[PDB]
Amino acid sequence: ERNKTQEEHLKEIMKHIVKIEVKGEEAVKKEAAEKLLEKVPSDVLEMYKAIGGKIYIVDGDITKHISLEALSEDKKKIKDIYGKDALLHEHYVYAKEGYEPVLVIQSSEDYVENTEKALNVYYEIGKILSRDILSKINQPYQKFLDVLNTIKNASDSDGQDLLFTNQLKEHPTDFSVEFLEQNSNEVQEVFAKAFAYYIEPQHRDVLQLYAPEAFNYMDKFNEQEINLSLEELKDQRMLSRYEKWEKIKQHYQHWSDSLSEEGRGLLKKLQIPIEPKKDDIIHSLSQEEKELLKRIQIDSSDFLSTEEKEFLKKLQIDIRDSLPLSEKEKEFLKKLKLDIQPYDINQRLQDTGGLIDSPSINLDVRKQYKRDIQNIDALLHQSIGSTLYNKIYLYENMNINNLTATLGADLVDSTDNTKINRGIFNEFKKNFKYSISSNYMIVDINERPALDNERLKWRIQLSPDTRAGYLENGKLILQRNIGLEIKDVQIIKQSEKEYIRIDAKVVPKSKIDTKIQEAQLNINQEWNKALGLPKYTKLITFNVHNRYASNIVESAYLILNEWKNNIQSDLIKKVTNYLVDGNGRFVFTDITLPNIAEQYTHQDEIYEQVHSKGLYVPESRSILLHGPSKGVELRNDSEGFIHEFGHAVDDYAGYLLDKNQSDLVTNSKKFIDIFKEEGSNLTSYGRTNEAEFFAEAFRLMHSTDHAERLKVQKNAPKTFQFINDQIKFIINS
Amino acid sequence: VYPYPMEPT
Repeated sequence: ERNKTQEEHLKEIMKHIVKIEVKGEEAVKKEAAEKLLEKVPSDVLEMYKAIGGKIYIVDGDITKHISLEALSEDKKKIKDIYGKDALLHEHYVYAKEGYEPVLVIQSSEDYVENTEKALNVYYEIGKILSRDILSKINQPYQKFLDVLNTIKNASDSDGQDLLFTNQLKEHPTDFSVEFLEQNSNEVQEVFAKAFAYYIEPQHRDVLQLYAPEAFNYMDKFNEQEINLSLEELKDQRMLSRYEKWEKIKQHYQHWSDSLSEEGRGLLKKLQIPIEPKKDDIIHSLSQEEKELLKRIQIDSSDFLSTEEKEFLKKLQIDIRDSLPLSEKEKEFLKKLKLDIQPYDINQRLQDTGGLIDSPSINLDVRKQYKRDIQNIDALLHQSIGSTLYNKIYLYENMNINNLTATLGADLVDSTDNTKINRGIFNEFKKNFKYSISSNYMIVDINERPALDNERLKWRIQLSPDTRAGYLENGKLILQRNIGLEIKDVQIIKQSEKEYIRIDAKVVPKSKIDTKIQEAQLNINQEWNKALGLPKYTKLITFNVHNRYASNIVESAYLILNEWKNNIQSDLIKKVTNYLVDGNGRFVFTDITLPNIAEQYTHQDEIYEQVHSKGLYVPESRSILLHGPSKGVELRNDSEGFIHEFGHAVDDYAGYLLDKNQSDLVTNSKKFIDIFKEEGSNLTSYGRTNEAEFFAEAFRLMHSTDHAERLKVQKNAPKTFQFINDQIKFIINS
Repeated sequence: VYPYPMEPT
């Protein structure tokens, strides 16, 4: 009842591109042409249509046709699917290239009994697919280069002995995107050829026999992926782009016409954050605060990013129209930091992962943000589902840093900033299975060019249920708390520049949350048994809310295996138990640290919050690890985590000392001296203070890279010996 | 609270 729509869809498109012009009562020859083109993936025909192509089923010497009247002696001599040279006016198929593509097929009685012709026809169709269609959306590409390479560098040469020419066979190294750059026709042939073998039922088995990797590709591509190709092709068409924009503009017409003034004011301040105003900041500053603002070398501290540094710095300039540093001021600045933040709603949601009630900001602003959010939530009430259309893809241009600053640091090739580093790419695609949107996604109806720092191009498949708001500029504002499943990640070329296309499908946030919850439950069964804790204890927690969601979860495991394989099993158990006894937690999250209870719950003042890659909270006996960022030159998260476990070791040892109080062993005079001496030998960060030095040192000593283990030994021996004492002390005592 | 700060975005 739904397959028939497909046959229905066929006849439709046929009506156009398929034009018969024969002698032998067309009713038959035509019937044959339908049975032949019926084997070809429906969407390839609509794509051919989209680019103005046409299929002509004529009689006799094919070159004896209007469309082929102009063919140049060179393009009059072809080569069949097998490489055998032929003469056009003697063959039965030909696909004319150009800004007015032509497919001419010689009307023959049988194409069934003749598995050879059919193969060739499909080969010229495949040639159309790769050369005339895919080429308009920059493909085949890297994904295909992969199938090609797998074929050659595979021990079984029979793969090559079927799809590659000798030109490809000889080529030494793998085929790089560069190769393809100046060999498009080469790849297109192979593509076309494999498409051919696949399409023609008889030669399909052969493909799957000697070139499985190829079969697979062409299989997946024709059974699904292709439809996305058609989608991208359409996105290139001006009229298609606008026909789409209109239907949607229409589906939300009432919603818009009825939208109030305030309504628009909200949608507006949600797209462009309000920066803090001097006349207010200055005005707010208490008498002493305002005064104290003059003895400050703002550039002194660190918790103030350059933007903030400069901003603050210009506050003096207005006050001057008149007549390191202490911690009382350090306090003053930790206070102003909060006040000089832009009022950025979506930002607020991302940072809190949706917990808009977090006491990580001053009550009044917390409230101001809640009011507006509860409102936008009310405004974005009408769902996208409509009778004006079915599947609807929306696009979003994203910055890799938003998901993982660490990989984002080496995403673009440093020699050619137009290419994407296959290395970081692979690592980035690795465990990216699901994503979550805690703030309002602002997507485009039709895909648009990106910004420089944006090398991520999302193609999202909305659910009819998904609510959204329409913007005049052709952008939709989706409702918060969306669930997204990653369906495909690949490298693509667009505008002589490489991008990572992410193909995602919207699903119920709960479905994703359940996965997170099931995982957190699983990870404890495992590490409770390893560490030997009570079967049902809650040690590790996944506080995952943002877009690189699944990853946070999959890296927690790996982080721990590292933690394990580098530190003494008995040190792990002794300290870990200490933590559990105090309800401690290993928190892996993607929301900024000042929004994790484990830290804010035990805060004195709010301005005393810390956001970083890692953090240890004695009061909660928990270790927090923020995944989306990049630790100050930490190779990876494993290290940062261990560094924190150092602060934990410091916290237990000190306790074992004088059990009557929670003091750090890193505070003992004996250590305050080792630090005063060797405390400048290891990482600069270690130079901060004893606790950080102890941890920095503790970390290097347990690095997966011994080169680093040696550094401590021959640079901070007095320390390397200290830490090792503390290790035995804890292990035994 | 003993951290290990990230790198300014």
